[PDB]
Amino acid sequence: EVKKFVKIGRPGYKVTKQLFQIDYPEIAEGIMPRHRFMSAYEQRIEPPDRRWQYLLMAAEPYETIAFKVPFWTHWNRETKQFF
Amino acid sequence: VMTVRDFTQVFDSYAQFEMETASELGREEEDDVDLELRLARFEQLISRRPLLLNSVLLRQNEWHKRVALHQGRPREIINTYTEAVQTVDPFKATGKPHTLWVAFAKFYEDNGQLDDARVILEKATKVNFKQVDDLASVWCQCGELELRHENYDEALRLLRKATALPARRAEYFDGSEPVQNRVYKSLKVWSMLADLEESLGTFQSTKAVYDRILDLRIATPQIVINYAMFLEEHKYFEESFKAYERGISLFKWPNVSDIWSTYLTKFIARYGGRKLERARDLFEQALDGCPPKYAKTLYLLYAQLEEEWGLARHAMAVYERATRAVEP
Amino acid sequence: PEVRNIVDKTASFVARNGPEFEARIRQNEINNPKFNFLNPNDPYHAYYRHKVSEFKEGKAQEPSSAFDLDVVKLTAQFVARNGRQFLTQLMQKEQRNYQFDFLRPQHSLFNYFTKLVEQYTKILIPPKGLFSKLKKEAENPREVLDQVCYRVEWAKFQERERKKEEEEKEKERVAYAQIDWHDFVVV
Repeated sequence: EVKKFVKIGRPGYKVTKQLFQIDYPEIAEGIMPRHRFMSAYEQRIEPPDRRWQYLLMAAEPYETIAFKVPFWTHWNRETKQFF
Repeated sequence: VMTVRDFTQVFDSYAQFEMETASELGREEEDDVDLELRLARFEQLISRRPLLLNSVLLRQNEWHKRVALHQGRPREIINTYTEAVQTVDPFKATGKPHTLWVAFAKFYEDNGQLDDARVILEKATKVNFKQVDDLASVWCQCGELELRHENYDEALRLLRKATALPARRAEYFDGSEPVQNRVYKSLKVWSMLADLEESLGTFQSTKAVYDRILDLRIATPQIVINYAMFLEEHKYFEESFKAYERGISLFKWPNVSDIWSTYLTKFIARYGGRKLERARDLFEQALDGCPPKYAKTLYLLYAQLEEEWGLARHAMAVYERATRAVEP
Repeated sequence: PEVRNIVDKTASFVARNGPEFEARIRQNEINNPKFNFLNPNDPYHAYYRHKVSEFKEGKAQEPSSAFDLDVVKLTAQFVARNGRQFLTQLMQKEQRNYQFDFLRPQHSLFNYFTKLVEQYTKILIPPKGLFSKLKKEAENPREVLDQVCYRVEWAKFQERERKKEEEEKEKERVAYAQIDWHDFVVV
């Protein structure tokens, strides 16, 4: 059900790396963002040169902050800012 | 140059030693970026005359055409009027390009009264399907210029020709406006053609039918003008019925049908015979529905007319019949 | 900007009171096109009904061992009498020609030294055995029942805390295990 009710709204990831920070809207839920860095081998295309990996911190109400990758964090909820 | 105040450096050098890029920066970023910085640099090189800072800096942050043309108005940039009559920014506009052809026709008036006046008129007239009143209003502005030039005969030539030529296409082709919106437009077009009734004469007896087929859908605003023209060119029963049904059959909530009842009764008297059966009968048939439009305006015709009929008996029958319908 | 101000005005009135007042005002002024922007009749239909949403939601703007234990006991005796953060009876013992092996904080025995210091403090609080001694403990089984119930209430709140923390962590772990695994992309 976590994916069967998974509304893909398509909001963005508005973050700066350089220590990764994002701004995001308030979903009004007790879920905090979950992050992970993995290999770039899963996709509906898989173009060659797949040794670069996806470090993504995803959540409910925002398009997740993902990127190449070539607790130790938190999300301030009353201020709506992820660090 | 890649930074700002390099403009002012070049200005100081040229000044002590006395550039469309400054204009490209006069039409710079949209919302309150400078709107004045390159303006001040070009306008204080030392100082000679901006003569274009006004136009470009007012087109940076419609009426930007005027924002341009008022800079060097009568004849100071008299040759730069070529650029100053332009508002293109190629996009969809409504009233703006018709107003622009009108403005270039006024520039032609100031330039020689014919040098591109009808040129711009015909240019805007060779536009897409009418379907909208901007084109009809530009062509009728050109017709107003025709009637303005005081040439009565050739002004009627232009009026007839290119105001009954829209009668082939006045409106109703395409758009997100679903109402045809040809009625009032082509009513004013017929007004400019003939039967203006306040300036020009020489309208025939068929001018009433001209106004009818000049609405061609309805004349709710111009039931008054149609009534006046019909009782002028005809002054008869057709005119009376025309005014009556003009107020009655066009629009409800009788902002038209009250004056329609008045037209029916007063005309059926002063054209069609006084105190007759026709006056009071048409009066009943017109003000049958006749809600309390203002306060109660359906008895003030028939009761008084049945009293003017001369007979106490019919006046009393109608008096009971109307007082049983006085104030509902 | 007349049509702009009209769309923004109807936008503020519909951000406050809504399309119900739209139907009302349109039935009240649908004779004239001053409400044609709140009706199907003007070009400000779309811009208007959207600007109402904007100024309502917050997008638009207003229109304008005994030995080691004894050594730890002596460490507690010195930490009970150390009266300044930089002056005490153990600053001398550290570099004063003897061994000082409980003086480390990176030693794990530092934690037992901190516990022994907490015990010396529990003896050094005036209510802990300096010059006042309360007998609600020496002859108090009723205050003892109160204290038993207080420990039990803390325990109940703590069991609730542990259950809620376990549930929250499990839900968050399931959410990471169902997080976006296909549309990996950077901005």
